[PDB]
Amino acid sequence: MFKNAKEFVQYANKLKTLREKKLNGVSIYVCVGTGCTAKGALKVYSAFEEELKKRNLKVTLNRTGCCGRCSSGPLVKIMPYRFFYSNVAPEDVPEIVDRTVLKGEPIERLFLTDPLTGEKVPRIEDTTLFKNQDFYIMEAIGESECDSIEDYIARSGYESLVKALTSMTPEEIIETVKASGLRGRGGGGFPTGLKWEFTRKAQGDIKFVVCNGDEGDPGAFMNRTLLERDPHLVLEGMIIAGYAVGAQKGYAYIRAEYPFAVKMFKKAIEDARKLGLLGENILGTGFSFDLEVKEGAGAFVCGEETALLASIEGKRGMPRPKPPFPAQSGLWGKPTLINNVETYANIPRILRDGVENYRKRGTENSPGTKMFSVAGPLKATGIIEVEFGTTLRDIIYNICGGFVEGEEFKAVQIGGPSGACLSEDFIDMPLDYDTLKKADAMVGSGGIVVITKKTCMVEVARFFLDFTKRESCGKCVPCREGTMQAYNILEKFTHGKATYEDLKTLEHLSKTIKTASLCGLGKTAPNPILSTLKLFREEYIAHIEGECPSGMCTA
Amino acid sequence: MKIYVDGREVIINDNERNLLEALKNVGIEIPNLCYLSEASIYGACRMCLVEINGQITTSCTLKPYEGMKVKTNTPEIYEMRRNILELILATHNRDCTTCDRNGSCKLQKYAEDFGIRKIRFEALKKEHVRDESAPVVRDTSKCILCGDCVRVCEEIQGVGVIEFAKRGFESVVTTAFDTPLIETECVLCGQCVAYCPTGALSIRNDIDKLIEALESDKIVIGMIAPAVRAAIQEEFGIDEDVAMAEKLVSFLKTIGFDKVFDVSFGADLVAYEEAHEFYERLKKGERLPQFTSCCPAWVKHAEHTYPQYLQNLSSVKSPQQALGTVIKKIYARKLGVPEEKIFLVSFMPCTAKKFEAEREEHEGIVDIVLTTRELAQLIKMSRIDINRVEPQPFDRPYGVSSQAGLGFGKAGGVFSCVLSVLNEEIGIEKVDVKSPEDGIRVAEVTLKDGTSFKGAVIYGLGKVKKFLEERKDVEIIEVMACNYGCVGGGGQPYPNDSRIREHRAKVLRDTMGIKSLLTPVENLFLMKLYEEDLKDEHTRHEILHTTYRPRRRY
Amino acid sequence: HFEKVEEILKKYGYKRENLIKILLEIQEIYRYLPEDVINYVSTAMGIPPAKIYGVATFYAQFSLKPKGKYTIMVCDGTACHMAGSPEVLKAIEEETGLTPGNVTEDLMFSLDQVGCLGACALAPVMVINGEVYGNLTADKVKEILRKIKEKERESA
Ligand SMILES: Cc1cc2nc3c(=O)[nH]c(=O)nc-3n(C[C@H](O)[C@H](O)[C@H](O)COP(=O)(O)O)c2cc1C
Ligand code: SF4
Ligand code: SF4
Ligand code: SF4
Ligand code: SF4
Ligand code: SF4
Ligand code: FES
Ligand code: FES
Ligand code: FES
Ligand SMILES: [Zn+2]
Repeated sequence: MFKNAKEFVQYANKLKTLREKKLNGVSIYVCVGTGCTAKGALKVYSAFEEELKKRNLKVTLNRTGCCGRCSSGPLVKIMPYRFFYSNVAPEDVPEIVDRTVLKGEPIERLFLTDPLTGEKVPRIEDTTLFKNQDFYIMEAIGESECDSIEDYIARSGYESLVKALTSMTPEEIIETVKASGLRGRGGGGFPTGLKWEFTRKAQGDIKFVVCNGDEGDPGAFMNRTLLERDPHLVLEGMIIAGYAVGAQKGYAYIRAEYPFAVKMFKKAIEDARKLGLLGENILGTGFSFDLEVKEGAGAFVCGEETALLASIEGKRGMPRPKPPFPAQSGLWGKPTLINNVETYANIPRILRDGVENYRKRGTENSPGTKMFSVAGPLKATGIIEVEFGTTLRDIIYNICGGFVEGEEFKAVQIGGPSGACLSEDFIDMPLDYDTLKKADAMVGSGGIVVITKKTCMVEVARFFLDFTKRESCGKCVPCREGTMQAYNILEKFTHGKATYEDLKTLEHLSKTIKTASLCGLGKTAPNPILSTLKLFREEYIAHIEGECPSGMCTA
Repeated sequence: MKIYVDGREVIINDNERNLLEALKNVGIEIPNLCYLSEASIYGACRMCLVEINGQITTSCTLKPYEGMKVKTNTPEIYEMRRNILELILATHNRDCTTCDRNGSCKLQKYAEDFGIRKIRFEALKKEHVRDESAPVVRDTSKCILCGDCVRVCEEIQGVGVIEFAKRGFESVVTTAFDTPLIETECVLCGQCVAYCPTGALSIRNDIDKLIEALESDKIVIGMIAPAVRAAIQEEFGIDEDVAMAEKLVSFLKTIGFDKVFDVSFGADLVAYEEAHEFYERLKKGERLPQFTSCCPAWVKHAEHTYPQYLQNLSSVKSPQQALGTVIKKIYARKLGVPEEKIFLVSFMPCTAKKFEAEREEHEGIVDIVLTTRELAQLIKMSRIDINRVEPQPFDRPYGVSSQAGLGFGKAGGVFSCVLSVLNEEIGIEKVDVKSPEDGIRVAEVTLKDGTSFKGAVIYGLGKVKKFLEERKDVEIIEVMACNYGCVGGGGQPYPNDSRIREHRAKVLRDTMGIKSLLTPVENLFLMKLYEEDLKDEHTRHEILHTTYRPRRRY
Repeated sequence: HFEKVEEILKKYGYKRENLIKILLEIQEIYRYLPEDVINYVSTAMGIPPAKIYGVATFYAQFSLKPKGKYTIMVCDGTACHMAGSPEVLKAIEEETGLTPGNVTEDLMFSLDQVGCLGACALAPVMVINGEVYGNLTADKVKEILRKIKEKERESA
């Protein structure tokens, strides 16, 4: 594990045997990802640990990542028999311990209800929600360990890195990624292999590898979920990339307002360094690679490539005209490779199998799966994962349980402010980088939000423009001034002081902002206006007349 | 190189950075608000839009290729340009009548040409910052956030006291915490003003004080700086003329100035005193290297940045303060009128001289400092045809100077004048001049009786930091804050760029060429002043010497 | 006169590309970025204060005013906003009397709206000194603030 792969395999097999014995023996797995700790999961962990200390009971109490049922309260899984309770409160630790840890009686009250069948399913694998999802990146749901490199190694971890370092060569890793058809999951969809090729052939002896930990959407939390769950999968993907493009240093840019993800990634970097998977030499192959965590002080624009690099260098996150691209001159002018955290997560999975197995999921042009975060009023919400051929109906109903009583589908947001608003018509079209791209929409970063009939679409566009005007870097006139002017017009709309000349001004200004803006933030700033006007123009007309079709606008 | 513009064959240069510049060099202009000064960069205005391959993009970031077909003017581009200009104007403080840039503003010209007659958008309120604490005046309500001033202050002046702050609609160029400029490390060089394309940065106007003084019964005395006369013809769009200063004398007497003196006489005085101070320092190897103290922007910069070199500064005051002290403490007595009766006006190319006149060590010597632009405003207000004014000389006894004193107006002048005085007293065998870089000149000087030394001329603050970090073999260093020296001062006519500054230097050189006095000691009036009123060391120290103190905030 | 600041700077070596991390640690220590501290950082690192001010005013984490004793953070992501976050903001405004980005003159409260906290299932959410909420309403938030104030009055 330190200086060669034979010792690595020995250590890995030892850890596998220990992990299997832990699977057999009694254990507690408390989900600690965001959303579970927002319903009191930390208190549940404290209660379980204190009770075990007081009762003198080799049970391996553990921390696990998000299990995809964030709406189901704090979640606890029992290892020998996957019982996977839900809504577990810190006032119920004695009963759960004394009825399940020792006696083994299933507690029907704390199990997971099924919104479609309305029954307390005992296991999650048997639940329809799990079955309809196509897990490829979320592995060991509820029976995983986030804060430990030993568990990740026991789960066949870093052996892809071993294979890359010792078996195959940079060029072949890149060619494999090219034939795998992995496209950037950060929203752009650019083929990852071509980007890696650009960075590789680019002139220079020093390169860098940057992971964009930003969600790209103020309402989405799936990249954060990935960072909190398996920081070592991201780490492995980045190290593989650094080897492939011949980079010696890499940066993980994570917002400082996500303290848990930053702590987990820092701990993972420390653990990988300790074992020698990072440092002056790895596996004795002469390839050195050190990785660092760059905390973000918070700016939506910093999700942009050039602004990201500017913020990494310690300056204002202000973008610049794209050419030269960062693949040729990025950090300090050295060639740089920037990918989303999801892309790096897909790298080790792809290298684990062949291109043939990886391509069996998705469509001919969109292989693999995608992680989404679902919010808004639904029976089930949270982080999901589906094949790249899934329609919005499939998610919204079979994978999220549908709407809560008294609510019906009106619209859906797919990329947040930069994404598109879709009406009922666009529900029967599979998610795909080509179907929606040419159909005036996109899959986006991963965040999904359902809009019910109780919401006014003018208000939605106003909210997104308010966000855009706050987040604009202020460098160029179209974005800086136009987003503010458009927000002003939208506010006049929501206050009953709007006329038709205002609507014409909004449309023309939207075209100008979309075309003339320097960077992607400004270019997609008017997307909500254009989409809502295409699909819900009658709502704007109604606001002009003097009455909100729904009832949330104050007048 | 063959390209098609609006369906027309155009030949451009084979190697060009972007389409916009190539078309400009071939005579085709694309409207834009990025190219505004020599410190400009492309990409912010977004008005340079062209259509190539049916897609619209900025021509400032488009590399031309053979056979490219570009439409520079389409209805879509028309609408986008008009929208962007309207966006700028909607939140612009539109008060051109009281704006310093009125008449020479690109934004005002575009508003005229684009037929903008109603603000379609809303003049949404911005938290504007107005600052009038310094001779450099800030008003962010006029700023178009071009960033030229930030680059000038950081990269050219090496101060960097102004920066982009906040973001989005509230983006603003400002000092740290919106501190008043007079309380910062700003050296008041006015270079940001020289480069600003709007009225956001301007020079404090003091014409009303001059009118008040001229209307009263006190004796108004004017003194004109060397570099004022080499640049003021630009305001009137007329060719240079070495007789400019004497036309100014005639004009000033016409509007009621009692006396007009030549500050270049003060330059002769300062060079004469500084040469002796430097020679004493060289003889006793004390307080070296010597820094010239004639540039007040450099002096303030040193007080902020090099408190260890404050003793190394020349103790002799600048020509303005030296001549002004002479006028107030010697000439007033020789005239039989109390010093309180004299109102002393200084006409300068420099905003830092306004600060210097108001310094505590100089309080009450120079009553007001007016820049070349303010003097041009006086002339234009009169409507007098300055080019037809009959010249008359400066008034005695401070109206004559050597060519060396007049040479102060451009970088290297004071060093040349010091060398001239040293040569006339202790001859100089040879001088070996070297140019390590663009604005640095290093000269080796060997006197007759040995004791050679090296002196450097540095123009443009910001070069100073690196030069002082790498050269310990120089004994005297001349520092001018503004590139090319005072011909490129902050108070000079706008536009104030490299080519114009070079032309001003040529004008000053031609003016120096017609002078018959070669060195300060050939100035009989200067010698008489020294012989009559500056005899003892105590009087000379009181009259021509000043002190410096460290500058820090807490 | 700033020991902890000197230690942070030495830890990062007064290096420019560590300015963001330095500022975050300073903010954690002082709860904001005071002008004196920014002046000290500018002097020690050889960076003019205007540049540091430009950085500090660009990113959402940094605050130029002291944080409140009870720092109120209300999510304004898509889910929370469609679920009534503006109502929570208005109720906080009408009870405590402060717009987002402000601190009460008595330094007891401070408001700031942040992005999705990763708890959309409880939309709208709101955090006071790290303790989260859910399914909030105007009456509920008024109740929370009233009871926090009442508790603050038993120790006077
Ligand atoms: C305002 C803005 C925010 C963005 N945020 C992200 C982000 O958080 N994560 C990401 O991967 N890409 C983001 N992008 C897209 C990046 O510019 C870039 O395409 C991406 O980081 C490349 O990674 P990929 O290979 O996963 O596509 C953002 C773009 C813009 C204009
Ligand atoms: S579009 Fe907006 S974010 Fe992008 S450079 Fe222009 S002002 Fe900045
Ligand atoms: S900068 Fe001055 S002259 Fe130009 S448009 Fe603005 S107010 Fe008018
Ligand atoms: S006067 Fe000189 S030092 Fe002061 S802000 Fe302008 S350019 Fe910078
Ligand atoms: S002050 Fe003048 S030069 Fe500086 S950014 Fe504003 S308009 Fe441009
Ligand atoms: S170089 Fe001349 S114009 Fe410029 S600040 Fe110095 S004295 Fe004034
Ligand atoms: S954080 Fe626990 S299931 Fe998502
Ligand atoms: S010239 Fe200003 S953006 Fe092109
Ligand atoms: S949108 Fe508020 S917690 Fe996600
Ligand atoms: Zn409405």
